[PDB]
Amino acid sequence: DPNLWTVKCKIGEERATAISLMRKFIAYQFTDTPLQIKSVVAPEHVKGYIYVEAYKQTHVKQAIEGVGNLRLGYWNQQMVPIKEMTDVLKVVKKSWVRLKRGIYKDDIAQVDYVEPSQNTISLKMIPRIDYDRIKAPPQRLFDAEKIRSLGGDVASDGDFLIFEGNRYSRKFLFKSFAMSAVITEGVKPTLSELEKFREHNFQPGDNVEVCEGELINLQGKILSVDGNKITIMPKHEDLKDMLEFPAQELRKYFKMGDHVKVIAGRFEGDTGLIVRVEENFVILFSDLTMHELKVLPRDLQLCSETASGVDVGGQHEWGELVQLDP
Amino acid sequence: ALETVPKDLRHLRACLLCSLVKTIDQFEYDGCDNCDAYLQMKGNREMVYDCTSSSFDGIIAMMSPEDSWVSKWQRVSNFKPGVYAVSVTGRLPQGIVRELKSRGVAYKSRDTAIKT
Amino acid sequence: LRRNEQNGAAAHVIAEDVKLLQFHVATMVDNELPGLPRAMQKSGRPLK
DNA sequence: GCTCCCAGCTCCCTGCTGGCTCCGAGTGGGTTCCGCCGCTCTCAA
DNA sequence: TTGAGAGCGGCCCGGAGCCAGCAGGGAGCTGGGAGC
Repeated sequence: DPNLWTVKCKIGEERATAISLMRKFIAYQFTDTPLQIKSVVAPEHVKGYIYVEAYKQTHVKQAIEGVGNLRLGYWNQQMVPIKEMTDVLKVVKKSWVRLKRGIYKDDIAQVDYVEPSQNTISLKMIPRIDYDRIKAPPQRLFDAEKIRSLGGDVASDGDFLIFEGNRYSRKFLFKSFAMSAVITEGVKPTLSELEKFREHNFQPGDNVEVCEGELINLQGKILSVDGNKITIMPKHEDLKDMLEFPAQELRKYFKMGDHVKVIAGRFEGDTGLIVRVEENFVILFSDLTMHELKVLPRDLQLCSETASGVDVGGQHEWGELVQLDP
Repeated sequence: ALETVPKDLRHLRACLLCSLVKTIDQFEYDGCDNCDAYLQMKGNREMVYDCTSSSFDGIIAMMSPEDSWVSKWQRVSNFKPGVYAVSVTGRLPQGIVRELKSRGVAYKSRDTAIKT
Repeated sequence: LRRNEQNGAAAHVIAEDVKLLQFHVATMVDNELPGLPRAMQKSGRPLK
């Protein structure tokens, strides 16, 4: 069978090079210099080079001595491993969206209305504009009064407004965007985004209890962790055997009087000692701040390093002198 | 031949039986070139939409089915030279499948992709 | 590489880019290596 | 005619020659240099 | 409506170990035939 040779092509133009070379093969197959190669493979996820099915590097060279996209690989070619033919052809696989182009790139937008034409969809965005003040941009609420005062390209229709290149806003930019220019799958906006418009996290060394099954009321230390079904190896008390448990069956239960850390939330980054562990509510006194904090068992975590006492930004630490006003 | 060779990259969609990849223009002007006698691809559009799949992964510019281990794998060593899709996502209507079975042409799905 | 091994699993791009990563870490160790060309910045000064 | 000292063989192993890294004396002061290309939308004509 | 600009977004010998290639004894291995 013919062997595969890897030839480098311009990044992002492998499909165009393949189309051009097959067109040239069509044009020159009946001539005195036909292309002796058999086929060409341009995998969708492979960029930078393509594969040519030929018996000889001479045939590969005579085939690729066409468009200049393959000039860099024209000097030399590289065999594809014999076991690699099988891998060559393998292929592996009121909402919210995000724009692809423009200054609104990677920004959450709320799908307000969906046009049946399947051409554009109405989206609600937060304007990343300076209101024609600096240009002759962080997200901020639309200021119709501010843009009207600044003048320029602006049309006032009460709550509705058109400005700076047919950009429409109402009360919040309300503009139509292309179907292919946005991603409708895998956005998952956060609670802050919801306001503007499950998860399993187990780590080694933590103690989790079994809240169901014949192995209930058993607390084991976390040794391994998986995606959904952990099949954990718990170090249960008075049980040397390592059982198996999923993430759902286990709960982040902590013994009375131990240091705990807030993984996330308004209390994130804080440490303290629990006061009373209820069924869901765990009340703790933070160490550096003698503050009572109520958190879920999922939100707690154990570490040997206490709170630094510095702001997240590293500019001010706790118990410091600041300027409320001059 | 050039008739089977697509002319542009717009509106590409592959057939469900022979995985023939061609545009709506030549599907309208001629339909399929492999099982046109068995399918009556020519002269309509509603049934063409059902009998053709717009989602195909990978294509092969096969021209020599008799001596191609590609053609061996994808079971087109018996079809003509042309452009065929490695994977085709879709299925024929039960009525058309039954008609083909009665005529003696069992419908073999071309969806060779690994679904998870 | 992490993304490619997670999903693509090309095993050819994977190997090539692994070799490039090894080259980059070797460059971090020493820019000077007899067996391979030296790294450089847009200003053209060989890295330190 | 089969061991056995011997001969030949046959690996066997210690004993000779070539490409190769890597260094290379003590302070002022001056001049130069730090992307480039692609790319998509705003305003002007 | 289209063309370009402005700004975002992405890409000259030293020495000396040192390996590797080759070359010559050298005892094991088994024939060889000398001896009984």
